[PDB]
Amino acid sequence: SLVELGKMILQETGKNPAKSYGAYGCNCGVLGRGKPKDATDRCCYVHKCCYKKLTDCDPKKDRYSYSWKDKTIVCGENNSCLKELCECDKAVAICLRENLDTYNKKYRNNHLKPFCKKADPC
Amino acid sequence: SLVELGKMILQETGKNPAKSYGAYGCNCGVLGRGKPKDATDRCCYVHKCCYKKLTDCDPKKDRYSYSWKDKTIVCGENNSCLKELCECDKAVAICLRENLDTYNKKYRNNHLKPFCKKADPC
Repeated sequence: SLVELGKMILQETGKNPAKSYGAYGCNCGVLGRGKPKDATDRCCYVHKCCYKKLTDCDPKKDRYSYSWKDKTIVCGENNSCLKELCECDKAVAICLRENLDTYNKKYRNNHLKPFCKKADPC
Repeated sequence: SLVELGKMILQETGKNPAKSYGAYGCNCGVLGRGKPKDATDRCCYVHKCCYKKLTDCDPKKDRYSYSWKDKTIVCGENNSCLKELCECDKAVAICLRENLDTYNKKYRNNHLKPFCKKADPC
């Protein structure tokens, strides 16, 4: 669940998950999928693609366990679907940190419905 | 200051610096150096010598600035003293993480303190 999502993102990026990626671009906090606007927006994209393929456990709500060992997110050994869920969450936090270079507050908007195009399909 | 130290330990280790090392063994979270009981103990022993050599800086109280960058603690410039102070803390946050395999709550002085022998000359 997002409670674990937030813990991941703060641990990887150092940034506050809600404050930073709350409403960023066309993926990023928000609900649904669009043509990315930058690479951080692109991370969040892959993540929803990732969530989609999971169709057994409620990715957006159901919980799991990970460990912060030796500065790393190692997924616990949950069930087939919960493990990929953990995995998807790890990827995005990893992905987001790697892209802090290009992060730009710009893509939050002022904070109003942006111009989002239909996403490329997963 | 203890504010920054606390933050580093948490960041590297993932534990409350007060719960976990608040009073641990001969040298963690307590006063003076003693002959260390375990590897976690020897972290804080080494850490206190790092402080011994710090004249010109109130290790216990001297605010400095560092950053979390690509999952690493990068110390802000500041003066040599403060630089050194920041180093000591990093190295202790790190040494601590490294030696979680043998953290022994047996030595959690707070449950029955520990008889401590005399320390070596730093």
